[PDB]
Amino acid sequence: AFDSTWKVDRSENYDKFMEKMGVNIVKRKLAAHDNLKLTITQEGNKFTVKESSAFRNIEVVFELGVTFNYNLADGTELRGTWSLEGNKLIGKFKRTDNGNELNTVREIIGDELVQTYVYEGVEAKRIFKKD
Ligand SMILES: O=C(c1ccccc1)c1ccc2n1CC[C@H]2C(=O)O
Repeated sequence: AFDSTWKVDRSENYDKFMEKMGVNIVKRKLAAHDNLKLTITQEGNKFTVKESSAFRNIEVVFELGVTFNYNLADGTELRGTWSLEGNKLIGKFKRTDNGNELNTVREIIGDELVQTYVYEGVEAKRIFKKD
C-alpha cells in the first residue's frame, strides 16, 4: 500500500543532508520535515511523487531501474537511482560536486514508515506518518 498521500512527521539528521549535500534552506524550510508532503502515485514501473508545501512546490517521478534527478543550482544537485524489492524501496542519489554516493531505505514499520538515508558520512533518518 504505497500509492497514497504521505505526510512526514519527524526527521533525524535531515539538516545533515543540507550541509554535506549543500541543500538550500529556503527550499528546505518546509522540505526539512515540519511542513513536508510526500505523495506516492505508483504507475507501472514508475512512481509519481507530488510534493505539497505552504508556498513552495516539489515533484519527482520515479522509475524502478532508472537514475534520480534533483539538479538545482539554487540549492543542490543529486542524481542516483530507485528500486523496490518486494515490500521495500531503496532510492539513491549522487552529488555533482565529486560524485558523492547517497543511499536511502524506506521500510514499512507497521502503520508508519521508517526512512534511513546516507550520504558520505551523512546519515539521516526520518519517521513517517499519514494524513
Ligand atoms: O526532494 C529532495 C531534494 C533534494 C535536493 C534538492 C531538491 C530536493 C530531498 C529532500 C530530502 C531528501 N530528498 C531526496 C531524498 C532525501 C535525501 O536527500 O536523503
